[PDB]
Amino acid sequence: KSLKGSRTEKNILTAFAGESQARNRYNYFGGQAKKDGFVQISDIFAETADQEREHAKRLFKFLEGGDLEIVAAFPAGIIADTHANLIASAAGEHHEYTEMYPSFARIAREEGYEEIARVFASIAVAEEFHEKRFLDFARNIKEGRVFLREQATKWRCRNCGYVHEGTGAPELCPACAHPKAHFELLGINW
Amino acid sequence: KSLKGSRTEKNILTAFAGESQARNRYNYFGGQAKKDGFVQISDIFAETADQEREHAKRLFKFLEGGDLEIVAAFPAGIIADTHANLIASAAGEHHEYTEMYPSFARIAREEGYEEIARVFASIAVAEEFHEKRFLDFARNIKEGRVFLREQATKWRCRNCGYVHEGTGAPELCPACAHPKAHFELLGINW
Ligand SMILES: [Fe+2]
Ligand SMILES: [Fe+2]
Ligand SMILES: [Fe+2]
Ligand SMILES: [Fe+2]
Ligand SMILES: [Fe+2]
Ligand SMILES: [Fe+2]
Repeated sequence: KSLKGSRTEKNILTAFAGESQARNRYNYFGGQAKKDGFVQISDIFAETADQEREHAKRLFKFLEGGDLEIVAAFPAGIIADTHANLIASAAGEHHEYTEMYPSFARIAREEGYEEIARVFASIAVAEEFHEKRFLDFARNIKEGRVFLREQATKWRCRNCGYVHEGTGAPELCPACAHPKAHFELLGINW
Repeated sequence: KSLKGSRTEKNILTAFAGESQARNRYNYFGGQAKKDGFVQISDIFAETADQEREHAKRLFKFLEGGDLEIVAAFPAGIIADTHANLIASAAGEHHEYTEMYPSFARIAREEGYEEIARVFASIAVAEEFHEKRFLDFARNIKEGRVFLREQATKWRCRNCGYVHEGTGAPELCPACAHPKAHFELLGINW
């Protein structure tokens, strides 16, 4: 049925507004992460921003047109160091998957919008993993484990693919000469 | 010392030529992988192409100028199905890390170009992992394990970040509605 006049219609636009701002914030944090010498984290922020773009698109497509007024609170700033940005981002993700989306989903189910409710619940799953990544990286930074680990392991240069074996990433990639900032733990998800 | 007239100078340009063609081939294969419904593989081809761009840049920067003639054989085509493209790509990587770069490195050391020799040896390491990825993905396709596994595991939608738990990726992402093609095994390399 139509969304016109329902609380769900307002909630969808509210979610769209938040998703849109998150995309921008994450891209800015990605830029800051690059400046702070954290390439993997920078690319993660960029990827997360792209995924928020997709959450927003799905939501946007449910709308039926017209200008709708919404009342909502958003983070007024700010861009800080990468650790701080990761913490702030995780906090935003947390509110989304623990409070906002579950609430929007429940209201959607109550008003009879089952498909939309399932979408809100599904997006919440994505946001929870987004938070996990942000918290994990913040922890790595705080503990000084981004480029150094207890036992020897494999590190991959994101710039050229060079693989280094050791307790920590090298100061300079021996293949492409790019700085340590480009290294990440070698991952194999296949 | 100067590279002018050395065999290493020729080898560097030869490597640059091959690296350059590999970049194009991989980008084309990436496009084909997208058409075949393999998003993770498509992005891997694109990333690999970007890394070949960097191998080429490091090599290019060693050169001292002028037009140099080279004699070398290259793959004349072709673009086929993704499995075939992965196999062909792996074969190219194999020649590079088992024959070409080790030979270029040895000649470089013999002519007194230690830094360049180390770069050739280092690039070879990158190419070996490139091959591993290509062979692994080709095997997944051949065995029908790209989107389905024996035991239940976690699958991530590359488009929106949704996480699905089960033996296989869903036909449609419940969050962004994109097809199964966008799913990959959830990876955590940090
Ligand atoms: Fe989102
Ligand atoms: Fe998110
Ligand atoms: Fe590198
Ligand atoms: Fe290469
Ligand atoms: Fe390669
Ligand atoms: Fe999705």
